[PDB]
Amino acid sequence: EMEKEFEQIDKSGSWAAIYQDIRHEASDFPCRVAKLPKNKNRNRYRDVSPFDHSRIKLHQEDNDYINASLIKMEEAQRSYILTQGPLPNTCGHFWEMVWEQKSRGVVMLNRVMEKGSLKCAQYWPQKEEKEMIFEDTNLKLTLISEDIKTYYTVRQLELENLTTQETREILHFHYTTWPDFGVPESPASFLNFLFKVRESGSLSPEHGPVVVHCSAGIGRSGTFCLADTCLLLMDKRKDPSSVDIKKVLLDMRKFRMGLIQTADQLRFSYLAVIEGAKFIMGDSSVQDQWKELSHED
Ligand SMILES: O=C(O)C(=O)Nc1ccccc1C(=O)O
Repeated sequence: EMEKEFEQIDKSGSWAAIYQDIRHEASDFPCRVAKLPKNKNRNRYRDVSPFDHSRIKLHQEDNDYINASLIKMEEAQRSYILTQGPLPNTCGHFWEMVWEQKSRGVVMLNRVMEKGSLKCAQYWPQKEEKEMIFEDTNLKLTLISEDIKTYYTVRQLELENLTTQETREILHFHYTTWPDFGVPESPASFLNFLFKVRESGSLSPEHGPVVVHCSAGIGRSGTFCLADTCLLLMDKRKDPSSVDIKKVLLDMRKFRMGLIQTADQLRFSYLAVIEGAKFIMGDSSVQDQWKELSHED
């Protein structure tokens, strides 16, 4: 059991070592394209790249490079797209990706300013009356509404492919209290956001992969995807002890680098998945307990 391992790691304070183990076992595959000189201004960190195998390719002819990776979880039957926070030059690539990959939702786990620095472009409209149009990829984008909570906001956006005048709705889920290189205020808070997401149809298979990003597309996003996939795995079986989290993390590792930046993030992931297991194991009343605790309003 994870509860047992948790309490054993925790007892001898070995989270750091465990985490180090992970970093050390993880897959290293090439990122040749990402390191092409024409893509310098496309990546936001020297050090966080999409592996070639798993990268998402734009359907442009010019340059198909986006810093984004499909994480495709086979056994859990759930894909996501992890990306960095769009640069001012790639905001139009980001929405082309969402257009082409056919995504329903975008989860933003970061604030555009964090820790004094601009972590991410303002890539969606913050108001009504003033849409965006990305000339380079021929897409228009409009705020339709938003539902501001204490720690997160759900936006409904309209995306049109101005070449065909096809339109689609995108749910944006913005977690605004997950500190960069940190963990959320509590498991109840995280699991309450996670389930807003789920409820909404975004992570469902009639749709393309949910786009998940923070600033880099690795710490925060890996942290999210990890809990989700672990809950989904236990869900099919109703068998928690078939879930190995560190092994799950290593399957994601194969598809994007750096998924989960710290050992407290790892630790938080066990907390999240052990708590949510309540709900997967038929106590559906915990889901509103999460909402109380959460102070969503
Ligand atoms: O945005 C995150 O959550 C994350 O993974 N961040 C980062 C990861 C790698 C390098 C830099 C950052 C950063 O934001 O400075």
